[PDB]
Amino acid sequence: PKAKTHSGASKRFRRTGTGKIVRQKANRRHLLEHKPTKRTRRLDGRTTVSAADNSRINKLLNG
Amino acid sequence: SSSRNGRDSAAQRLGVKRFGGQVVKAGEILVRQRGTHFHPGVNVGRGGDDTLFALAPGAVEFGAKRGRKTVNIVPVARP
Amino acid sequence: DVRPKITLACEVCKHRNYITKKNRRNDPDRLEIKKFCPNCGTHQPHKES
RNA sequence: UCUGAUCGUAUUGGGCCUCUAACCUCGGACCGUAUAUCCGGUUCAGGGACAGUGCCUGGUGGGUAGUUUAACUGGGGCGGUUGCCUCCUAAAAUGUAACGGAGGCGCCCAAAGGUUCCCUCAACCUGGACGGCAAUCAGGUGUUGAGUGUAAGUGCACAAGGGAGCUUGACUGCGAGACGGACAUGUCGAGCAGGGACGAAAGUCGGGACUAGUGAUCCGGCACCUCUGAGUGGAAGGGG
RNA sequence: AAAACACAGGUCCGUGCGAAGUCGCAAGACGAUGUAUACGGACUGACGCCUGCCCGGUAGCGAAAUUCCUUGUCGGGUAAGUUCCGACCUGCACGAAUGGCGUAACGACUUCUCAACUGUCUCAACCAUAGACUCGGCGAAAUUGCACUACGAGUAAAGAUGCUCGUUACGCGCGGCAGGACGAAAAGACCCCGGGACCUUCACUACAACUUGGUAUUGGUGC
RNA sequence: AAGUCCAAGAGUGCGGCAGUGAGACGGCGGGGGAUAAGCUCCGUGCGUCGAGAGGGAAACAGCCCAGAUCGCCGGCUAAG
RNA sequence: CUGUGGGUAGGGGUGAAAGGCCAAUCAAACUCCGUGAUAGCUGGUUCUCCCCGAAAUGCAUUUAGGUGCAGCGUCGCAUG
RNA sequence: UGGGGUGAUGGCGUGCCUUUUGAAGAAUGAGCCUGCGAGUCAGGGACAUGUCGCGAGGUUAACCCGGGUGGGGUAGCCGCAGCGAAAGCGAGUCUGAAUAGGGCGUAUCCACACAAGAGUGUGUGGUGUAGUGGUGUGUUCUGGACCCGAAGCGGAGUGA
RNA sequence: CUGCUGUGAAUCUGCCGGGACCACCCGGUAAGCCUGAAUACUUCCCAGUGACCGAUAGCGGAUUAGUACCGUGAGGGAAU
RNA sequence: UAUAUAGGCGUCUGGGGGGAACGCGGGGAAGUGAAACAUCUCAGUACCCGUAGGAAGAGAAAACAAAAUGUGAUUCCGUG
Repeated sequence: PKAKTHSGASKRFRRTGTGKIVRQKANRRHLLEHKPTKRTRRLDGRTTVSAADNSRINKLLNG
Repeated sequence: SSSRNGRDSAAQRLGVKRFGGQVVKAGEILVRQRGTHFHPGVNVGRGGDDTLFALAPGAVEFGAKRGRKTVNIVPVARP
Repeated sequence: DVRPKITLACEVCKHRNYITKKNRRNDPDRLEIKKFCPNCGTHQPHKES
């Protein structure tokens, strides 16, 4: 039985060239009128997964 | 028969973050505060929420001007 | 309501560039105000949609 | 082919009334059949283009079924609470619990945002018809009192408080550096475009005195895009 | 085992007949070889009573049998008397124009008072039998971490044979008692938490049980 | 600045493979309670027990002394 | 009241109705199978020694006796 | 120096397990003995730790042949690159109307220059980067998944 | 691609598919069609094999074994 | 009745049933997981029904592909 990858984790996380798992940031989907553009710029782009969550996110991506 | 209390906001973890003599980088937050308990001194800016941050690299110093406590950055001699 | 999330769109580029609150009671008419259209690359008049 | 009525041939989908031929009748007779309240067939009688059972479709539906019906909690229930902000508890860094002590919330402001400039009374007297605990007011000092979008720490006659102009820092769109706080949250230097003020004078000032005024993801919209386009000369069918 | 169910009587509703209603997907069946004086369902539960100016008006009656009655007051019943029985009681009341009151008979129904009777008791004594007990034969059981398993006052998971300090106690039985071994028994039924089940419903969502369109199905004319 | 000097079995980062997320009492600073509880809830580079034997507290997890590598017909002491 | 022979079968039967009875079992009988149901809950989990050695906290949680992450235990890096 | 028992008497001495803050506990389990009774196996599964082969390569799956464990089998897989949502280059790329300003990548480490003290960059040269297949053990994935235990749910039947 | 219900296409200038459509096109010729061998499994029989069990194991069954026994029955089901 | 049919009668050839697995067609759960639960999962599984054959349909492309000198009757295996 092949280890199935977690669909949600695969859709929410990516690995860079060096293997860094990257993710997008929450609170940037709607309710944006009250959010200053500095906040949305902070929430923009991709950030490396926190070391605490890295183990479980790797588990979900690999199997 | 119950209590009307029980609410409280999160502690905002205010206060001095870099004390006197600490070498800081430009843009480093020196004081998280409500209002100007400390005022921006030399090479120190004041944030929108009253956060005092270093404008230039150097060592944190606390001074007094016109009876108001201020946070200054003293430039550190290059080695 | 009361203070709807109005959308300020430019007059020239006609791009819905900004979203901001406005008290409909104090300012019932469409909020015409000078803002920056990135498509136009300059400040242009924006008005409420 | 319009400014373009007007009538006529077939078709046409409904409604009233109809007769029969579908269909129906546990109404009769006969027959298969010697046995037969079955069944089927024939015929008559009656429904008789009337009603019906499939497919589709609304509605009612504890009749039946699968389920849900939170937690905290000085047991549980009852009551109360649940998120965010402020204070005290909190033991002078930070943080710190209780169904501990108090409150706020979750909005509001296009002029209460930006900039530039300027200010100036908290209470006694003389008084100031009316107008004393108050007027429009005038002086003095009260020395920084006093009061001041909404509770603590701040801001003062170095004004974050009070007035005025601009015409829209209502400073927005691209934002190294640093940082403070697990995600989330929060701070700003600074560089560029475009502007706003102040201009002589400098070149200076990134929503609100600051912390609450909010809700992840999913899924869907709506505008724009130099993206995609399930063979494509190509488009329609997803993304940013 | 009852005050509950049923019951005979009553009322309401449904059903015009392969009725309704039920068992079935259907056919079919029961209903019923019955036909509104009959069947089914619902609810009451013999039998008797329960209308006041107009039942043209305020409008459901104001009497009575109506006992929550705590009604106290008083008595009857006991020396002290519960159940209960009476008058006085209780005010817009209060609960029944049909659901409340009566009701002979009946009752292993609930409660009480009598007469009689008695070992129920004052208050126990004695007799017999079956056990128990003794002997012979056969011969289990639950339980069991152990063991040459005391008491006191303490201490300890806060109630000690096992620990402390003392007190007592020669070893082993037999017949008895049942205070403890938080004795045995049943992984507490109570309470809480998690799950389940079944039940209810104006919780959610479904499904079984009926109407609309056109299929089956469709001809003209009087229209 | 040094000190800890055959390092603390130190701190940090990254991968270990975890369990733990019921704590208890005692001392100090407090909340609730009646400034009761062997109460309850916090703080304490505070301790101990948990997970800790040994000695003293008569017995007596949490107090006091003291952290058991093993033996010994040895010695000195801790609290008592 | 009874004998004999029959009929009604499980979300069903039967019930003068007690959730009563339906093979000593009934708020949904029993047998087999799905099946080794599932259980954040109890219980059990078996040889040794050497080194190290916790936690009972924070945040979140249909969460509070569960769990995720962090804190705290266990080899190689850098560090002296 | 020795070498086994039996234990008057004295000192000390509160079963084992589980579960707990804490049990000798009057909390759980065990009457006793013997035997049995619980982290196992599958898979090119996933993540981490010695060996073959490289030299950028490792490997084969099905399958074919072999009387075996051997020989073939390149399909594919993983390395070989990245940035982007994609179109685009290449150690570059994406965001960017703005040779304006940043993230992710160009193993790593040396030296020499130019910019820098906002703490380090930009070039230039030099070493040339190490993944992969078996089997190593520990975790983990899907399976009952360390073992035991419900009440109950469903299907098909058996019972008056 | 396909079930049911309704409505319903000509003859190659047709029709269908390429995950709409002019079509640049390509592929193929359904419904009237029908029809082949070459891969799974083992009740049974034969010959074998085992870093399988060895009488509480291994099949429930080395022995009366689906027997005794239990149950009305389905069914459960040994010991030796 | 119209017989020009259903039925009746003779004869002949076949079917009934069983079988462990495998096949095809059809009906089709719930334990369970989603840490609740209804979508979903469990799972087209268990079970059931009808039917074979030694094996079981299609089948000789209304096929795929993508501008390629493309593959070319059908099924199973490995990859993808």
